[PDB]
Amino acid sequence: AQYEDGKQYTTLEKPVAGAPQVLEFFSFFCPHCYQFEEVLHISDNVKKKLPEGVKMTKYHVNFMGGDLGKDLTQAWAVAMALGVEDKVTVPLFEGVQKTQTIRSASDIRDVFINAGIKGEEYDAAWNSFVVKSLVAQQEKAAADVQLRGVPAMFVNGKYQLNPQGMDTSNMDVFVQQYADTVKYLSEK
Ligand SMILES: Cc1cc(Oc2ccc(CC(=O)O)cc2)ccc1C#N
Repeated sequence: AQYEDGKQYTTLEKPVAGAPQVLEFFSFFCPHCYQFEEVLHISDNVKKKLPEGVKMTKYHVNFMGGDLGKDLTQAWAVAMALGVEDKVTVPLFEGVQKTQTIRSASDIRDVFINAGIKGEEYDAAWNSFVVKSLVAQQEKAAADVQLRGVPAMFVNGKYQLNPQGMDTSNMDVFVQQYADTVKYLSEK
């Protein structure tokens, strides 16, 4: 068949009931995730191919970057709570992996200030239990599929994208094969 288990995707042996339809996991410390966001715009291109009524969820992980990696999961919870993912994703990637200007939780906070989130508003969110709950949701979802690597993407808690079974001689063709696979899986 054109799409085959083990080629463009793998099937979870333990399916996760009631999981988000399209669930992406990343880390601001992960070099491939930097490419997935800034060079390939994977999330945007998947979203532009997805059927109607299919929601996309994207979560940060703790297992890279020790203390700061856990700060970044909480900061991503702040980004989701305030709805400013599109404003902070690039400066967070570049601050961690390009310019090496993110070394502390305060440096993370500076990205949000510079992106226009008020200081009192960032701090209220950071300390809020709504943000604690969002952190817990990110952890639970990763635990549900015993996640040990990023980037990763899961469709209906059943299928996991397999990018290494795709051709990368052309970056645009790769992106569209990846997105078409997500669409194919969402339609299973
Ligand atoms: C075109 C392209 C394709 C890639 O394919 C992969 C390979 C492995 C993983 C998971 C992991 O091992 O971290 C994720 C995507 C990666 C980077 C770029 C760029 N520019």
